[PDB]
Amino acid sequence: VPLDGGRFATSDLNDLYRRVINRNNRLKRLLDLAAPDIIVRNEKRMLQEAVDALLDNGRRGRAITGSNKRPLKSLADMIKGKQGRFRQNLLGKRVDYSGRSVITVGPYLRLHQCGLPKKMALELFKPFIYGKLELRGLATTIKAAKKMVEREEAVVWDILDEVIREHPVLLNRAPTLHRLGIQAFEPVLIEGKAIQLHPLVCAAYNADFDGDQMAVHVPLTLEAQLEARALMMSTNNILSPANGEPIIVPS
Amino acid sequence: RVLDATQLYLGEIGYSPLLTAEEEVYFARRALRGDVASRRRMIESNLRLVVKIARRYGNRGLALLDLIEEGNLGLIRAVEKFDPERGFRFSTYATWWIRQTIERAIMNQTRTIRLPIHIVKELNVYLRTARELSHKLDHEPSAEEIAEQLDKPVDDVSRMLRLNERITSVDTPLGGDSEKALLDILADEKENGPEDTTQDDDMKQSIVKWLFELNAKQREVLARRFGLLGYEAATLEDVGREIGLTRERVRQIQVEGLRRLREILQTQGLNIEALFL
Amino acid sequence: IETPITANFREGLNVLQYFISTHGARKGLADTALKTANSGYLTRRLVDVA
Amino acid sequence: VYSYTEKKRIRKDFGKRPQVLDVPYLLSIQLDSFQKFIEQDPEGQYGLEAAFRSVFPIQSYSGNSELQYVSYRLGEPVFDVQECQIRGVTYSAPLRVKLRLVIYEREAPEGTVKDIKEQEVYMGEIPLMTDNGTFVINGTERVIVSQLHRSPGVFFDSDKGKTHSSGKVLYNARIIPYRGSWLDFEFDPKDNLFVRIDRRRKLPATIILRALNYTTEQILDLFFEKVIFEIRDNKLQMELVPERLRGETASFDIEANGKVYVEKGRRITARHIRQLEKDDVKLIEVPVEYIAGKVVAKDYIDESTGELICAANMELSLDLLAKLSQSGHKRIETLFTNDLDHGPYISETLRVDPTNDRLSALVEIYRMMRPGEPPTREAAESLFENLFFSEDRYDLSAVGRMKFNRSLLREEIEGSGILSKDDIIDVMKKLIDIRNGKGEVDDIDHLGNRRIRSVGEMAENQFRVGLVRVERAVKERLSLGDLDTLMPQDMINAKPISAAVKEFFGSSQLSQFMDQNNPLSEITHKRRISALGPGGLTRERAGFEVRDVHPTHYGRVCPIETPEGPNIGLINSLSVYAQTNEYGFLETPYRKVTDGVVTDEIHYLSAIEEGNYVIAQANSNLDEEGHFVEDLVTCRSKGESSLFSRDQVDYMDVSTQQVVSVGASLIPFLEHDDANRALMGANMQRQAVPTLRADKPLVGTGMERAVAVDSGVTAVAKRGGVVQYVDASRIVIKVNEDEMYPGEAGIDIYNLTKYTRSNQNTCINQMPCVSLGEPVERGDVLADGPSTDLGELALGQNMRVAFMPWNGYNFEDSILVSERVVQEDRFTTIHIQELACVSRDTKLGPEEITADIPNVGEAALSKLDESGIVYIGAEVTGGDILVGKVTPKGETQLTPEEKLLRAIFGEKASDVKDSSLRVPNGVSGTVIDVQVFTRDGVEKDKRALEIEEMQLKQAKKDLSEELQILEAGLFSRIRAVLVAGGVEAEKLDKLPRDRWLELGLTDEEKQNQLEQLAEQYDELKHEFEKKLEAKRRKITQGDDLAPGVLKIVKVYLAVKRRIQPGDKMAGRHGNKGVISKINPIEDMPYDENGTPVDIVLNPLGVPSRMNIGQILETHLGMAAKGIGDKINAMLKQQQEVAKLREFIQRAYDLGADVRQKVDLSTFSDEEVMRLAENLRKGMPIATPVFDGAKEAEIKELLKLGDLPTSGQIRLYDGRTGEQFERPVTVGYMYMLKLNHLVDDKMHARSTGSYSLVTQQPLGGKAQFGGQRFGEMEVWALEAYGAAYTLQEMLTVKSDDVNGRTKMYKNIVDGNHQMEPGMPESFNVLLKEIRSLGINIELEDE
DNA sequence: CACGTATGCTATAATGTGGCAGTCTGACGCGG
DNA sequence: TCCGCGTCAGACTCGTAGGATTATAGCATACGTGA
Ligand SMILES: Nc1nc2c(ncn2[C@@H]2O[C@H](COP(=O)(O)OP(=O)(O)OP(=O)(O)O)[C@@H](O)[C@H]2O)c(=O)[nH]1
Ligand SMILES: [Mg+2]
Repeated sequence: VPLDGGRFATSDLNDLYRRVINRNNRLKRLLDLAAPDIIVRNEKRMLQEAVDALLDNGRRGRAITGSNKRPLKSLADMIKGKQGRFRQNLLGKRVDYSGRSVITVGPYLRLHQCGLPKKMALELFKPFIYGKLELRGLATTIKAAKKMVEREEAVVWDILDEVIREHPVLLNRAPTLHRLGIQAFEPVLIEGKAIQLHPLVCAAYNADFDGDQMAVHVPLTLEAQLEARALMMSTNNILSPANGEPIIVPS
Repeated sequence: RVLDATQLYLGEIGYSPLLTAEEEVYFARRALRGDVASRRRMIESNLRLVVKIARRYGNRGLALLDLIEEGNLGLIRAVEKFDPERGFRFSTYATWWIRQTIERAIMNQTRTIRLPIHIVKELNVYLRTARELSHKLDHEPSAEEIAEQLDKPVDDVSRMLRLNERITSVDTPLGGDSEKALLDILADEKENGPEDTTQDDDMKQSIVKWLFELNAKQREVLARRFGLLGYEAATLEDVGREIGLTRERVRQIQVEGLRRLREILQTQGLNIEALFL
Repeated sequence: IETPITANFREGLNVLQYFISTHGARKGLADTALKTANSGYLTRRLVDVA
Repeated sequence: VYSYTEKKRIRKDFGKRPQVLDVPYLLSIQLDSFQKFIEQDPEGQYGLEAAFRSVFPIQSYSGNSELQYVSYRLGEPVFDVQECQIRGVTYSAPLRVKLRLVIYEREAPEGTVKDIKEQEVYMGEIPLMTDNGTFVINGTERVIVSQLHRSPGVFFDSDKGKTHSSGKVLYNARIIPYRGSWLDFEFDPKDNLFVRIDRRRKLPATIILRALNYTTEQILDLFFEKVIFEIRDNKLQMELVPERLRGETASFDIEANGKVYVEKGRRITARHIRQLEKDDVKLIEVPVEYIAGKVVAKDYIDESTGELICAANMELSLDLLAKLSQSGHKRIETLFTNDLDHGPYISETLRVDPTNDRLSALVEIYRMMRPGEPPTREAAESLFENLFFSEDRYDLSAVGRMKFNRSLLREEIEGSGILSKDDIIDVMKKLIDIRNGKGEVDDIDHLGNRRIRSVGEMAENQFRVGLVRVERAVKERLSLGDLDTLMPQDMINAKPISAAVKEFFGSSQLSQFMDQNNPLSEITHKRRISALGPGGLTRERAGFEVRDVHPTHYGRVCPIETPEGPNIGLINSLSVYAQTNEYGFLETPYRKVTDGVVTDEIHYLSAIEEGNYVIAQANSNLDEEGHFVEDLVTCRSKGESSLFSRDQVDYMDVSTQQVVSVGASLIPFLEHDDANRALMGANMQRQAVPTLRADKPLVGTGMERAVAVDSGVTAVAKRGGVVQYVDASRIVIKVNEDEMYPGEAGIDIYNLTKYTRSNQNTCINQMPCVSLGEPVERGDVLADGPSTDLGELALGQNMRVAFMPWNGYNFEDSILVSERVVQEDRFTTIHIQELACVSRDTKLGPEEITADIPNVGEAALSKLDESGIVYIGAEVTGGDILVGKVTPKGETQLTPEEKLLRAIFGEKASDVKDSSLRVPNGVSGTVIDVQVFTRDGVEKDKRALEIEEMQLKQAKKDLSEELQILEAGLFSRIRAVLVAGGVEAEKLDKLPRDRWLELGLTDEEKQNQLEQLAEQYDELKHEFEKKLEAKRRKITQGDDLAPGVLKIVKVYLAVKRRIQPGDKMAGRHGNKGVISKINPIEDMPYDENGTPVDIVLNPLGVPSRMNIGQILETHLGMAAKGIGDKINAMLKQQQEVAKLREFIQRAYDLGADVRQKVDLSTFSDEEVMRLAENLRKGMPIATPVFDGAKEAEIKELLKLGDLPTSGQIRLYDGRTGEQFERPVTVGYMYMLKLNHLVDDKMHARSTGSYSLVTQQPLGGKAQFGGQRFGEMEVWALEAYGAAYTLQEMLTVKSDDVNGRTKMYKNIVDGNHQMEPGMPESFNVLLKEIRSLGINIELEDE
């Protein structure tokens, strides 16, 4: 692909495939030319070296260094490592309708609630706004609804308030050691950029407000909303899964 | 424990015969007439020559072995077009061929994108000029400074230095250690975001509803022209192929369809709202 | 260490008491950075098995 | 005796220990080191001189041609730091080197009388270090961090068990050169000595001695002692050495003369030994059976046959003894090997050694490094000599040879860089001594073995690499070419050297963006030591032992300043007084104690020197101008601490502060803080963003002023004198005649840097400290930098703080702040962002920067001017266009919708796109500045041209004012010289100054002075002309940009950020917090006096944290402000200068045993009221580190303020008006707003762009990224029920392409149904496994 | 034909290669 | 069976910043597709 700078950027698999093709075609040539066998042998060694580098570089001894000096990333390297494709792109992923910010106390909150910044929530529930806007006939179409949100018009806040009502949001803190590292809350729209967390659940998250941050995630489907409200809600996860002793307790 | 492809091959080469002058002449006459053994022996005996130039041709593009193999291709052509009738020695003639084939391979296989030797040769002169300029101008060559020295076009010099830019690895990370790779920063552009794709689904859907809102003869020549409903995007004069068969009446009716549709966008709440877009 | 720190934080530790404290402190902090990963590797082996 | 800037505001000192040595320049390391690299020394191989003489002269392979080095020179820098920073170029000097191509005849033997060609060739630009200690690389200020590595020399180490559950301690020697292969010796469980060359495969240690040409008998004569056996008549005899037996058990009855000394089977004690020695025992009769096992030393052969009866190093028997006797040998040299002390190690190693002679040994060594390749004798000799005995490939360095020689107990320090045969044997000897039990193992963590490489050494090494790459090219071209046409510059290439150095100063790990949040951040960054990067440890490699603070770190490295992270213990801040010895070891100052009396004689001791002496502690009480008060002084030696008598004491700690680094020295009551919290405190001070009003710290230490001055961010007066002209831009000082040189005009101009961008986008602003017409001395602060008060370092703002709960608004470290803080714009912070717009040339054609942009509102284009550039001063918000840019589009094919749409508005707008630079979404600011970089050939923008008009006229004005103020200042001197011996006061002023070339006086010294001033005037006249032509050329000059790029427009935005909930604040005792709420003034707890508290911090975040420093700071802070409130009250009521003087003298001279005396009196009345006006906003106090203020001193100070001794007050709740039920601690804590603003961290995403291969959303807020849903987070949903939430997160939220769009459409349609698919990551996985040649199919239902 | 891209040919003799890895570490197998 | 190189492992999100280098001769004859 072309970078903006006019330059190109490519996978190392291209360099490994080009190795293999050059040496393979040179082998075809030296066979057509009836070359003496010492030279044929050298080319057959080099061909096996190139294929073995292409499949799994570094297993067959010294890995082929590209441009920096770093060994070229081969096929097997894209599957194998923790960074491969299993651990990185398949047993966990980056996710839509996800946000984060610094957390801060919400002592006024009830146990099942959390302060969610206005501008953050505006963005996370964009399709839900578009949808209600068109059912009220306030927006003629989607692009007009988008421009009404961009302008952040006063009527849009009232609609956003209506969507967030009774809609649970997942809060997550790293590290997620046990299941209570994710909990669902009913959000409360707040002016300001910080997430407000209920004190009593700070124990489960191991949350202390000296700058910790949290991930927000929006359960989209009716099923996901119900699983959040019934199974993952703060109120419903009072006792720990490990011992019977509860974790929800003020200090 | 000799496992290395290189040390094995260099062991095999050392294990050859070294040729003399009269021996080169005897073998060369037999070789050009078409001897099997003469060709093999001349090649195998002169492999050492390939290596000595191949060793002084590394760290540029390919590896030592890669250069050694392409250099060997030069040796073969050298044995084929060697003239034993000329009193002058083989080693001198072969050196040309080995250097030629190595250089040519280094100009092709190295550059990821196949580049022509014509542009490469021009580039060489631009770079050599830059070297001489750098020694006298303590700074480095400008494109314009180089262009003035060769009496050539600034544009042509810039085009050339634009093909010199090396390609960067996407698999290689940037964030200090291994935090993120260039792949994960760089998004798929030809692919639209779901917000953009959904916006087009709404326009296309609106058009179907907009087609059943105007006149039956006003959306039969407005859409069959743009290729909205039709199969082919026709022009004012080409709408005559269907049933319209007019030039004046088609142009009046196209714009009549658009004027009534402009009022449909002013009333729904777009017009100047959707003008910025 | 054979000589204990008789002085406390209220009274103020001497240059030597503070320097001696450092060892334990930093080993604690390095422990949190480095040892967290064997604990976590055990979580992950357990999870995969069950 | 106080300086002018101290007369304005004096800090009260609670220190009691008189400082014999002042804090040195804190940025000494960076400057000294790099200065050595560029420094031209004829002899002293340092940096470049060394580099050239090392490589050069390079002679050709043929030997006819050679290139030799003469000398080098740095051209002056093409661009100043200023122009480099703006343009984005490296600040460097061109390196021009004189080189002589000399050629020899092949026909004559070594006739040098053929061709000598000498010329000055360019080899790269070298980046230059700034006066501050930084490099500007591609327009960015960077610091190269000093490195900490294993010193070359020898090290004797030992696996303490590890290998072999046998649990055997295997001793090893490692010889580490500065350059070359490593030489290892090691023991095996079976006590066989082995050599690893370059840590390759194992070889028997004796093999290396055979390679050095040692016969078997010579080897044994080296390691083993000889014992002589005489065979007399029939009985066996042996020559006894009285001691040898010693602690052995007697195996035979030992009879001497005729009389029995030992009983057989009893242990020989000291009495037997002295009896035998005094009797002079030399022969003892022994049984023949005792020799079975003894090792013969030499080869013994039959003189009759001439054949070998027994070879050297062979185990003797009864029959070999018999054969030896009858051959005619009645003397047998045998080895001494008695287990325990004298082990037979080398004896057993020779039996393991398969090699025989020298050649066989050299072959085996050759076969190890190059296995397979056949030996030749020439090849094996060459390889072995080129390993450790070649001057070019092996170099211990001065430090290596020195540490090597001291480790082997030599007398001579200096010597050869190459290993001698003697060296290797001595090392083996010491190894074996250590195995025996006499001699000890060296420490790797010991600072005596860890050496510091600052910049100059590292720049030197990269420069040598460049030269080595060049040497191959050069030698290659010298041999091939004809010698006579060919000059030296056609052979040299500059690009290799330039590339080596460029890669160091730009790509290197140790070269990193200067941490410029604040002065302390900068100063501490430049004095960093890293064990990481090239030639060092890695995070993988780094254990637990290296990371921990050793006892040698005392006075050299800070024990309490290290990143809390993966880098914990590898990165270290330098101590205060610490410095590098000549060889690069760290050293610390100590006061010599002579005959018990403690002199002011000060000695810097290295890590190794320190171990040897007993050093008293700094807190040790000295008696009034002589010896120690106390009999048993508390000291430290041999790395451990206890009581000593006075006569034993050798030395003493110079300051109480020398243990600590700079950052930690700024923490007041460090003594009362846990070391962990203190670490994070020193770490967060570096994160402190300077506020709009730089407020001094009320509770300081005294390092405040040192740091502010040495950081360089303050303008300091070199010359002093009286200030001629102040301005919010410049300070001109007229110098005093005593420092003012009579050559040039004596007027100093300091130009101040106004509101400029930092690397962290903070604001750098210099304001003038002094007023118009103020007298100043050398080293007075003339202008304050960003986070500095009158000369002192001011990282944040002190505040009235009360420790008490609020309604959970301070739950877990959460902070409750008064609205008054926001109103007073305290912790309001200034941020300057740099945005660039690049006009490139594409295959379709050049991009245009016109205001003429397709599909754009008049609202947007209003703010752009003719060229398409936003106006200076214009406020902008996300989506507003800053620089309009359009890109040529090739294919114009449209979807039918777009054909219709473009037909409706008729806004065809040709075929141009919109790629305009617009304000990033949610950032909003004012445009402060615009810069345009254009190429040479292309027609300039209208806006670019008006910018050049401004720069030209402004340049003209700048230079004109230079020549004007310089001419006025110069004639003002001529006027004074002419009066000297020629009274013409009023008569000289009336005729024009321009017609003063005629004016002279009689030929004396004064006429020569007039000539100096006249030649300078005209020199300045032409100088002004050539300066102006240079400026004009640079302004017209079209800058050479990246290929493809026609022009670049840089916009600078300014932003005022207010303090707000989510923002991170901390103190200096590692006490952090996030602001939870801003309380109305009415609501905040208030005093009996009615004054509301600024910040309400939670009491529960103190006793657990064990940082009690913050509480002492608060009590003293209130006492400081108590006295400020008294002075404020006396200044409001005018009152008497006498009365103010009384109160203030009693105040400064309070402390029980205050070191600092302040005999107020000498202060003039005007000095006193300027001083009181500064002391009014709270008397600033200094608590040194470990010599701080005592509780009793703080309570005494509180009584002087009429504040309570408890420092707790009655508080009233702002809401209810009722009193709080118990007293609350209130006072002033100096607080810091860290760089972590909520403004920068909040991020949210519904849908966005998606990754190239994996199709998952991108990461990071800059890429508008989705949060990563990790394995850990997935497992949580697995533990719950939540299967749909999980599938969502896997599929329509990430890869599933069809699914995500379909579900988006459903959510706008309000269906809230998933319709899942197949994740694209999995499709890729399949393709990647099939690319391996494994068939992986989906099997259908 | 022509521009871009490629293959071609040259003659003093010359004829066996060579830049790093810095020893992480406990763990668990697979040849001699 | 045992000493030993070999091979496989080493918490979770956030950030920052962009990125490099070298040189391959002069010339003519040649093969390939669009006008
Ligand atoms: N997950 C994670 N947590 C960290 C890391 N570094 C520090 N922490 C957490 O930061 C917190 C800092 O101290 P606190 O949580 O306030 O400690 P505490 O258990 O409340 O005890 P006190 O300080 O006495 O109140 C701890 O919970 C740590 O677990 C890290 O690298 N990863
Ligand atoms: Mg806590």
